[PDB]
Amino acid sequence: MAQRQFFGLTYNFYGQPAPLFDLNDLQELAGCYARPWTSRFSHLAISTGSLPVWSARYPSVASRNIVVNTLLGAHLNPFAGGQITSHQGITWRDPVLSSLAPVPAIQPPPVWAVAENVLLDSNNYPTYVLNLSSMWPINQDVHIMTMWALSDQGPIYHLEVPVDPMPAATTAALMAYTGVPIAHLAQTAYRFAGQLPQSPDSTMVSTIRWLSAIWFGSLTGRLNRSRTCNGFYFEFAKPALNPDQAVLKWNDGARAAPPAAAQSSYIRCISPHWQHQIVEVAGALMSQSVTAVTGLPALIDEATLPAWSQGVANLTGNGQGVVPCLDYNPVPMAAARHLQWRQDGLITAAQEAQLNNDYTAYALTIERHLTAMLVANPIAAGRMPIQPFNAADFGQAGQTAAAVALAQAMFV
Amino acid sequence: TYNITGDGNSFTPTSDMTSTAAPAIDLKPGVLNPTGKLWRPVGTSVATID
Repeated sequence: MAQRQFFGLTYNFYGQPAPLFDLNDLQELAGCYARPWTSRFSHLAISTGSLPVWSARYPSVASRNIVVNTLLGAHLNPFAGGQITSHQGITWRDPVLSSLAPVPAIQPPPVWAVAENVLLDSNNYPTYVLNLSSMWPINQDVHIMTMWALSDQGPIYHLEVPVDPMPAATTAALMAYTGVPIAHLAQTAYRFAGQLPQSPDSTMVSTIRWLSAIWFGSLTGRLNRSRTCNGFYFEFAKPALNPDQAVLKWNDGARAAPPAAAQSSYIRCISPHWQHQIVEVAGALMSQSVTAVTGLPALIDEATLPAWSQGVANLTGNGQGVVPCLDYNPVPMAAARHLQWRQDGLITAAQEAQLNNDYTAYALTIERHLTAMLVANPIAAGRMPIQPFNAADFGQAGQTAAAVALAQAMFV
Repeated sequence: TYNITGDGNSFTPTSDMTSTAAPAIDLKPGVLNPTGKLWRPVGTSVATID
């Protein structure tokens, strides 16, 4: 459980002298908030895609995701520093990291450690490791950070399908949640996992992992009304505009072909649109929780990775689990899914496939233009409350169809 | 700048004002130094002074 070298990776800056935010933005953060724990962040995220994700400070959910990380990244360098630093805005409310404090009065001596792009090992800091219990909830948060920050893309999400020994208890419970969107399940899960210093009790753990698969499987095409995980799939509600909300649905059609034993993938999203896709994001947050429990195959090998995030400690390698990451552009996948569906003869392409591809084309456009227009500001001012990214990044490529095919074969 | 081909211009060479420029500078090795190279306590916090 206490995975000793709990080393976590802080984000790089987009050819910036400073970490990604300006002083005002960080003020906003620290100050208008208090706790270093994701409650506040989740509050925003949870509101079932109703509220516009846009604000003056915070362009998207994912935006906030990024400034959450950078916040972390900067302010940790303080207390996680070699001999303890902390000033300029943040001087930690107690050594045990209780709250984001504006500089305690007679406390200058712990400097503001000017770091560059640097991973840190939580357990190498004596304060941190003393407080192993309280460390646990924040490590979760940490992972979230690291696993966006590792790359320059949409989140590196992990998948797991342990085949065969499947707890009967899991089944039973999970059925009761039928009707709800992935989002709220996730929320409860994270809350639990934090609330109790994390357990070896695989219950929780297994459950999240199964869920993740079923979602992903659904989203691909592999999983649907007629091809289920025993009854399990995720139903994409409202077939018009692109908001097609994945609810957990239990319908008995077929029980899909039990894979060979243990199937693992990781997905990333190459396209900035990820930002407005709460679905995608919520799997990634799921896979983080998973991490806390489990020592996942040493992270997505440096082959698809920017130079600053090569050669990292015990994270990227070359000859390990999951050497390449499975990569997608969200709008091509929807097409992929319709493909399968049609190949199976579930449905006529005629009107179904045409219509939704029409709407997602629209949704792309809207998103693309908004993300670009918003990025313009940070791409001219000293402030960055957003993912950094070029227009060529939107490209319909990035191994999109391979991902899909791999996900599928996984299900065999 | 001013039109050179104008009136008012003084031709006053004085001892006081003996031509000079900077023809060459001192570059003696000895003179290059001042001084201390900058270093760090291994790379970790304030402990490794040694």
